[PDB]
Amino acid sequence: GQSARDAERAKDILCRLEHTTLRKVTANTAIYYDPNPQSTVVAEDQEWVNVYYEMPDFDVARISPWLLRVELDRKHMTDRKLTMEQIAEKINAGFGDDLNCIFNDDNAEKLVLRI
Amino acid sequence: VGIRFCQECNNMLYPKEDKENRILLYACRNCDYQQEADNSCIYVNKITHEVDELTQIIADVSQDPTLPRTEDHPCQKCGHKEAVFFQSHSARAEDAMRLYYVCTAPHCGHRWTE
Amino acid sequence: GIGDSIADSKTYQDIQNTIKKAKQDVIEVIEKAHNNELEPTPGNTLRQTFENQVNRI
Ligand SMILES: [Zn+2]
Ligand SMILES: [Zn+2]
Repeated sequence: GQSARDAERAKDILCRLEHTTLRKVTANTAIYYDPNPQSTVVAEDQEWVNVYYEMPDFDVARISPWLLRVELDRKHMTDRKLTMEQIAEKINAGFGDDLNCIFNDDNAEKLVLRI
Repeated sequence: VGIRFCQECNNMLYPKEDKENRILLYACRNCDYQQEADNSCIYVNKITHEVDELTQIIADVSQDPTLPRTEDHPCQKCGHKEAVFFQSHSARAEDAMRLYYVCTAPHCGHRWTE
Repeated sequence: GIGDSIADSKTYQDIQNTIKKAKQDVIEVIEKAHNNELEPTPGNTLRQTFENQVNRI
Protein backbone atom coordinates (compact mmCIF):
# COMPACT_ATOMS: atom_id res chain seq x y z
CA GLY A 1 0.00 0.00 0.00
CA GLN A 2 1.03 3.64 0.35
CA SER A 3 3.25 2.09 3.03
CA ALA A 4 5.57 1.38 0.10
CA ARG A 5 5.68 5.16 -0.48
CA ASP A 6 5.92 6.92 2.90
CA ALA A 7 8.75 6.03 5.27
CA GLU A 8 6.63 6.15 8.43
CA ARG A 9 4.31 3.23 7.64
CA ALA A 10 7.30 1.37 6.24
CA LYS A 11 9.07 1.87 9.58
CA ASP A 12 6.02 0.84 11.60
CA ILE A 13 5.63 -2.43 9.68
CA LEU A 14 9.41 -2.77 10.03
CA CYS A 15 9.13 -2.64 13.81
CA ARG A 16 6.03 -4.85 13.68
CA LEU A 17 7.96 -7.58 11.82
CA GLU A 18 11.24 -7.52 13.75
CA HIS A 19 11.65 -9.74 16.80
CA THR A 20 12.00 -7.93 20.14
CA THR A 21 12.63 -9.51 23.53
CA LEU A 22 12.37 -8.05 27.01
CA ARG A 23 16.05 -7.54 27.88
CA LYS A 24 16.20 -5.08 24.98
CA VAL A 25 13.71 -2.70 26.63
CA THR A 26 14.87 -2.92 30.26
CA ALA A 27 17.42 -0.78 32.09
CA ASN A 28 17.90 -2.71 35.33
CA THR A 29 15.97 -5.04 37.62
CA ALA A 30 16.11 -5.54 41.39
CA ILE A 31 14.63 -8.12 43.77
CA TYR A 32 13.51 -6.25 46.88
CA TYR A 33 11.72 -7.48 50.01
CA ASP A 34 8.38 -5.87 50.90
CA PRO A 35 6.63 -8.04 53.52
CA ASN A 36 3.88 -5.41 53.32
CA PRO A 37 2.92 -3.39 50.21
CA GLN A 38 3.00 -0.27 52.41
CA SER A 39 6.62 -0.88 53.48
CA THR A 40 8.07 0.47 50.18
CA VAL A 41 11.75 -0.12 50.94
CA VAL A 42 12.87 2.11 48.08
CA ALA A 43 12.03 5.68 48.95
CA GLU A 44 9.86 7.14 46.19
CA ASP A 45 7.72 4.36 44.68
CA GLN A 46 5.27 4.78 47.60
CA GLU A 47 3.11 7.27 45.68
CA TRP A 48 1.79 5.14 42.82
CA VAL A 49 1.77 1.85 44.76
CA ASN A 50 -0.26 3.70 47.38
CA VAL A 51 -2.76 5.22 44.96
CA TYR A 52 -3.22 1.62 43.91
CA TYR A 53 -3.40 0.61 47.59
CA GLU A 54 -6.44 2.81 48.32
CA MET A 55 -7.99 0.70 45.54
CA PRO A 56 -6.83 -2.62 46.98
CA ASP A 57 -7.75 -5.71 45.01
CA PHE A 58 -6.36 -9.26 44.91
CA ASP A 59 -5.41 -9.89 48.52
CA VAL A 60 -6.93 -13.33 48.16
CA ALA A 61 -4.65 -15.73 50.05
CA ARG A 62 -1.70 -13.73 51.40
CA ILE A 63 0.64 -11.01 50.20
CA SER A 64 3.97 -12.34 48.99
CA PRO A 65 6.84 -10.72 50.93
CA TRP A 66 9.05 -11.15 47.84
CA LEU A 67 8.93 -8.40 45.22
CA LEU A 68 10.34 -7.98 41.72
CA ARG A 69 11.03 -4.49 40.40
CA VAL A 70 11.82 -3.73 36.76
CA GLU A 71 13.08 -0.51 35.19
CA LEU A 72 12.51 0.31 31.53
CA ASP A 73 14.19 2.56 28.96
CA ARG A 74 11.74 4.82 27.13
CA LYS A 75 14.30 5.19 24.33
CA HIS A 76 13.94 1.52 23.41
CA MET A 77 10.26 1.68 24.38
CA THR A 78 9.02 4.36 21.97
CA ASP A 79 11.25 3.35 19.03
CA ARG A 80 9.01 0.28 18.69
CA LYS A 81 5.92 2.33 19.66
CA LEU A 82 5.50 0.35 22.87
CA THR A 83 4.31 1.43 26.31
CA MET A 84 3.97 -0.78 29.35
CA GLU A 85 0.19 -1.21 29.06
CA GLN A 86 0.33 -3.89 26.36
CA ILE A 87 3.39 -5.38 28.04
CA ALA A 88 1.45 -5.44 31.31
CA GLU A 89 -1.45 -7.40 29.90
CA LYS A 90 0.67 -9.79 27.84
CA ILE A 91 3.19 -10.51 30.62
CA ASN A 92 0.03 -11.61 32.44
CA ALA A 93 -2.01 -12.90 29.49
CA GLY A 94 0.41 -15.51 28.19
CA PHE A 95 2.19 -16.74 31.31
CA GLY A 96 -0.79 -17.36 33.58
CA ASP A 97 -2.15 -15.36 36.49
CA ASP A 98 0.51 -16.38 39.02
CA LEU A 99 2.02 -12.89 38.55
CA ASN A 100 0.57 -9.44 39.26
CA CYS A 101 1.74 -6.19 37.68
CA ILE A 102 1.19 -2.66 38.96
CA PHE A 103 2.88 0.17 37.11
CA ASN A 104 3.52 3.91 37.00
CA ASP A 105 2.19 6.58 34.68
CA ASP A 106 4.43 7.37 31.73
CA ASN A 107 4.31 11.10 32.52
CA ALA A 108 6.84 10.12 35.17
CA GLU A 109 10.23 10.05 33.47
CA LYS A 110 11.34 6.57 34.54
CA LEU A 111 9.06 3.65 33.67
CA VAL A 112 8.90 1.07 36.48
CA LEU A 113 6.42 -1.75 37.06
CA ARG A 114 6.47 -4.00 40.12
CA ILE A 115 5.40 -7.64 40.22
CA VAL B 1 24.46 -5.69 47.09
CA GLY B 2 27.69 -6.90 48.66
CA ILE B 3 28.45 -10.25 50.30
CA ARG B 4 28.40 -11.55 53.87
CA PHE B 5 30.79 -14.05 55.44
CA CYS B 6 30.04 -16.10 58.54
CA GLN B 7 31.83 -15.07 61.72
CA GLU B 8 32.47 -18.65 62.88
CA CYS B 9 33.39 -20.87 59.91
CA ASN B 10 34.14 -18.10 57.36
CA ASN B 11 31.67 -19.13 54.68
CA MET B 12 28.97 -17.52 52.56
CA LEU B 13 25.93 -16.23 54.43
CA TYR B 14 22.65 -16.91 52.66
CA PRO B 15 19.52 -14.79 53.09
CA LYS B 16 16.57 -16.30 54.94
CA GLU B 17 13.10 -15.22 56.03
CA ASP B 18 11.53 -15.57 59.48
CA LYS B 19 7.76 -15.46 59.97
CA GLU B 20 7.88 -13.59 63.29
CA ASN B 21 9.13 -9.99 62.92
CA ARG B 22 9.21 -9.64 59.11
CA ILE B 23 12.96 -8.93 58.92
CA LEU B 24 15.62 -10.34 56.60
CA LEU B 25 17.99 -12.73 58.36
CA TYR B 26 21.35 -13.85 56.96
CA ALA B 27 22.02 -17.49 57.81
CA CYS B 28 24.86 -19.96 57.30
CA ARG B 29 24.51 -23.49 55.96
CA ASN B 30 27.50 -25.00 57.79
CA CYS B 31 26.73 -23.51 61.19
CA ASP B 32 23.62 -21.47 61.95
CA TYR B 33 25.09 -18.08 62.81
CA GLN B 34 22.48 -15.35 62.35
CA GLN B 35 22.10 -11.61 61.90
CA GLU B 36 19.73 -9.11 60.35
CA ALA B 37 20.07 -7.18 57.09
CA ASP B 38 20.58 -3.41 57.09
CA ASN B 39 19.70 -2.55 53.47
CA SER B 40 17.01 -5.23 52.94
CA CYS B 41 17.69 -5.81 49.25
CA ILE B 42 19.35 -8.81 47.68
CA TYR B 43 19.64 -8.82 43.90
CA VAL B 44 20.45 -6.06 41.41
CA ASN B 45 21.20 -6.44 37.69
CA LYS B 46 22.50 -3.47 35.68
CA ILE B 47 21.69 -3.97 31.99
CA THR B 48 22.47 -0.44 30.78
CA HIS B 49 26.13 -1.09 31.69
CA GLU B 50 26.86 2.63 31.38
CA VAL B 51 29.79 2.52 33.77
CA ASP B 52 32.07 5.49 33.23
CA GLU B 53 35.63 4.22 32.88
CA LEU B 54 36.81 7.25 34.84
CA THR B 55 36.61 4.75 37.72
CA GLN B 56 38.73 2.11 35.98
CA ILE B 57 41.71 3.93 34.44
CA ILE B 58 44.90 4.19 36.47
CA ALA B 59 46.97 7.28 37.15
CA ASP B 60 50.31 5.76 36.13
CA VAL B 61 49.32 5.59 32.45
CA SER B 62 51.03 8.97 32.10
CA GLN B 63 54.35 7.07 32.12
CA ASP B 64 53.67 5.48 28.72
CA PRO B 65 56.00 6.58 25.90
CA THR B 66 53.58 5.41 23.21
CA LEU B 67 50.62 7.73 23.89
CA PRO B 68 49.85 11.13 22.35
CA ARG B 69 50.19 14.31 24.37
CA THR B 70 48.59 17.76 24.31
CA GLU B 71 49.41 21.33 25.27
CA ASP B 72 45.87 22.66 24.82
CA HIS B 73 43.89 21.19 27.72
CA PRO B 74 45.52 21.92 31.10
CA CYS B 75 44.78 20.23 34.39
CA GLN B 76 42.29 21.88 36.73
CA LYS B 77 43.42 20.49 40.08
CA CYS B 78 47.05 21.58 39.59
CA GLY B 79 47.24 23.83 36.53
CA HIS B 80 49.73 21.70 34.60
CA LYS B 81 49.56 22.37 30.86
CA GLU B 82 50.36 18.89 29.53
CA ALA B 83 47.96 15.95 29.27
CA VAL B 84 47.88 12.51 27.67
CA PHE B 85 44.66 11.30 26.07
CA PHE B 86 43.27 8.04 24.72
CA GLN B 87 40.08 6.16 23.91
CA SER B 88 37.87 3.66 25.75
CA HIS B 89 39.91 0.63 24.58
CA SER B 90 37.28 -1.63 26.17
CA ALA B 91 33.89 -3.12 25.35
CA ARG B 92 30.71 -1.04 24.86
CA ALA B 93 32.25 0.15 21.60
CA GLU B 94 29.03 1.11 19.83
CA ASP B 95 29.45 4.89 20.08
CA ALA B 96 32.81 4.91 21.84
CA MET B 97 35.03 7.62 20.43
CA ARG B 98 35.20 9.76 23.54
CA LEU B 99 38.56 11.00 24.73
CA TYR B 100 39.63 10.59 28.36
CA TYR B 101 42.57 12.65 29.59
CA VAL B 102 45.12 12.17 32.37
CA CYS B 103 47.38 14.85 33.78
CA THR B 104 51.08 14.12 33.39
CA ALA B 105 52.40 16.16 36.31
CA PRO B 106 54.06 13.93 38.93
CA HIS B 107 51.74 13.08 41.82
CA CYS B 108 48.59 14.63 40.36
CA GLY B 109 46.88 11.72 38.61
CA HIS B 110 43.81 13.81 37.86
CA ARG B 111 41.50 12.28 35.26
CA TRP B 112 38.63 13.81 33.31
CA THR B 113 36.59 13.34 30.16
CA GLU B 114 35.08 16.09 28.04
CA GLY C 1 59.99 3.69 -22.06
CA ILE C 2 60.06 6.06 -19.10
CA GLY C 3 59.34 9.15 -21.16
CA ASP C 4 55.89 7.58 -21.41
CA SER C 5 55.63 7.28 -17.62
CA ILE C 6 56.25 10.91 -16.63
CA ALA C 7 54.21 14.12 -16.55
CA ASP C 8 54.76 17.85 -16.86
CA SER C 9 55.31 20.29 -14.02
CA LYS C 10 51.72 21.55 -13.88
CA THR C 11 50.09 18.18 -13.22
CA TYR C 12 52.34 17.33 -10.27
CA GLN C 13 51.30 20.52 -8.49
CA ASP C 14 47.61 19.75 -9.02
CA ILE C 15 48.02 16.23 -7.63
CA GLN C 16 49.86 17.54 -4.58
CA ASN C 17 47.13 20.11 -3.97
CA THR C 18 44.24 17.67 -4.15
CA ILE C 19 46.04 15.17 -1.92
CA LYS C 20 46.71 17.89 0.64
CA LYS C 21 43.07 18.94 0.67
CA ALA C 22 41.86 15.36 1.12
CA LYS C 23 44.27 14.75 4.00
CA GLN C 24 42.90 17.99 5.43
CA ASP C 25 39.23 16.97 5.26
CA VAL C 26 40.00 13.65 6.95
CA ILE C 27 41.47 15.54 9.91
CA GLU C 28 38.36 17.67 10.37
CA VAL C 29 36.20 14.54 10.29
CA ILE C 30 38.40 12.85 12.90
CA GLU C 31 38.54 15.83 15.24
CA LYS C 32 34.79 16.38 15.06
CA ALA C 33 34.23 12.72 15.90
CA HIS C 34 36.35 13.12 19.06
CA ASN C 35 33.88 15.61 20.59
CA ASN C 36 30.85 13.34 20.06
CA GLU C 37 29.34 15.46 17.30
CA LEU C 38 28.63 12.61 14.87
CA GLU C 39 25.13 11.17 14.46
CA PRO C 40 24.84 7.54 13.32
CA THR C 41 22.63 6.74 10.35
CA PRO C 42 19.84 4.13 10.44
CA GLY C 43 21.39 0.69 10.73
CA ASN C 44 24.94 1.99 11.25
CA THR C 45 27.17 1.91 14.32
CA LEU C 46 29.20 5.04 15.08
CA ARG C 47 32.41 3.31 13.99
CA GLN C 48 30.60 2.27 10.81
CA THR C 49 29.48 5.77 9.83
CA PHE C 50 32.87 7.26 10.72
CA GLU C 51 34.76 4.81 8.53
CA ASN C 52 32.14 5.05 5.77
CA GLN C 53 32.54 8.78 5.37
CA VAL C 54 36.33 8.67 5.68
CA ASN C 55 36.33 6.01 2.95
CA ARG C 56 34.13 8.32 0.89
CA ILE C 57 36.62 11.16 1.32
ZN1 LIG D 1 28.93 -20.17 59.05
ZN1 LIG E 1 47.17 17.83 37.10
